[PDB]
Amino acid sequence: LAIVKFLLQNSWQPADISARDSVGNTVLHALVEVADNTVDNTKFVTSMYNEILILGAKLHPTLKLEEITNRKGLTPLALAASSGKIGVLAYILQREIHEPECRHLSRKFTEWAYGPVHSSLYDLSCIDTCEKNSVLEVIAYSSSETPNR
Amino acid sequence: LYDRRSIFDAVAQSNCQELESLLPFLQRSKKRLTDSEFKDPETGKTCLLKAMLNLHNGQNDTIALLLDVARKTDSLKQFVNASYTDSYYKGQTALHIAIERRNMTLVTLLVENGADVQAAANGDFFKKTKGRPGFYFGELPLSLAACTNQ
Repeated sequence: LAIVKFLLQNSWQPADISARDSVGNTVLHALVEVADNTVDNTKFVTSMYNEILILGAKLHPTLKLEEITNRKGLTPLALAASSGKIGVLAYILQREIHEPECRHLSRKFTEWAYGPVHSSLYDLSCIDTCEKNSVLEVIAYSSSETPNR
Repeated sequence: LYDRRSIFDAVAQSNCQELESLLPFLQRSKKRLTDSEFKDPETGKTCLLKAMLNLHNGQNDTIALLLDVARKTDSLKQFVNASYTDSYYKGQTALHIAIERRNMTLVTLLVENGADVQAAANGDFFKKTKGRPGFYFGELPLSLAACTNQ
């Protein structure tokens, strides 16, 4: 983390937080690629992901990071789902962050609660992404020539 | 002068100053903090109730001032006991909210300025989920206070 910060925050050359590697992957794409579905793996990727977004929104608020497609046309989410990186998939869809500038970043919000009670709201990009893919649609097909999918 | 909007905004930010000139206003116009015009026409929410929703650290002294004003006109009892009228929160009083929020201090305060302890909060928000939901304890402050383990 500290070096992620120093890269993006330093006086000498701040890192371009949205750059793409040879495959089209950004840091969010690479993180999805580096997941291996173990509990401690999810945990570290999940919050480093979180961290990147918090830094994106702090430093460069205009940038819609999670919408950036890798060579194959995949958002980080859609990659996650194409490669059965489930814990992270669940993390990306689930997460809601409350902070100044928080709303643009957050996937979902809880509208109201009663002494008992709770409500959860979901965005939801996967359902509405007709044009290229729907989290469901990649999931939906689904050939599942793998147990994990 | 004060309209409904003016006070509700004051309450939202726990401002006890913009309500300096409050008491003397409805002394001139002899208006009551409980008038039709000082409630949301579809829910029946009052400033005290707005104050109950606009808590910061389980605190608001717009409440203490608001009550104080209601006794000086003795709107006092019906003020502290006004209830929601929309199908959702129907029959909810400020005392219900204080408990829902687990706030002894505000329970204490409301009971001392004469909150009706038998007031039944009976709207759909206080019965089993449509799902709406939710959530039922039924109705009466004691019942609430127990069902929420308090």
